[PDB]
Amino acid sequence: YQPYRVVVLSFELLHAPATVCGPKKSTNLVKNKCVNFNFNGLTGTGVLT
Amino acid sequence: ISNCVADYSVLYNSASFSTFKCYGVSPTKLNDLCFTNVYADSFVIRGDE
Amino acid sequence: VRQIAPGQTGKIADYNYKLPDDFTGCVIAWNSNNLDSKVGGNYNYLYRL
Amino acid sequence: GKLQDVVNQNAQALNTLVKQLSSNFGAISSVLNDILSRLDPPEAEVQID
Repeated sequence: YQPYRVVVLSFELLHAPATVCGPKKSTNLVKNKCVNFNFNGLTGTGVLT
Repeated sequence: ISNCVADYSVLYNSASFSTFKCYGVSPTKLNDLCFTNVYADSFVIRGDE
Repeated sequence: VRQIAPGQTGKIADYNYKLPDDFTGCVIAWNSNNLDSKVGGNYNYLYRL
Repeated sequence: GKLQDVVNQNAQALNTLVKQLSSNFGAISSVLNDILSRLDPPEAEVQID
């Protein structure tokens, strides 16, 4: 019966450009060589052209 | 909460929470995702609910 | 106590005691207030941040 | 028509195979890459299956 503080967070991950992000460890891009991607949470592998 | 950078790492160790259940997304990895929309609803209710 | 299980977060679950998700065993917890707590205060047991 | 329906059947059976990657099959996200980004291995393994 004690009162408890309750909070919820709705991380709406709809298909839209990023507006809120966490800590930034961003680097510069490289061309014509496969790398690991973390573009606003989009992970993958491929070359940049 | 939008158009700003959120550092969730400090919030995890800031204090202790009675019930911390994460649905859909793992908690430790929120630092490396970008959310297009984030809301928040905080209040106090009892414990048997 | 409730986060002494494989696949959770927190200082106890990540900074203090980590568990593998392939348990073949049990966790056994019991209450020892009358023994571990002395009248006045017990500070001999430590934890990290 | 005899030689073209063979080509159409092969193309139709190959096009439908590719479109199967855009279905969740009961998972949170159709694409497998983002699941590993925001889900712990104990829970991602349940939904990747």
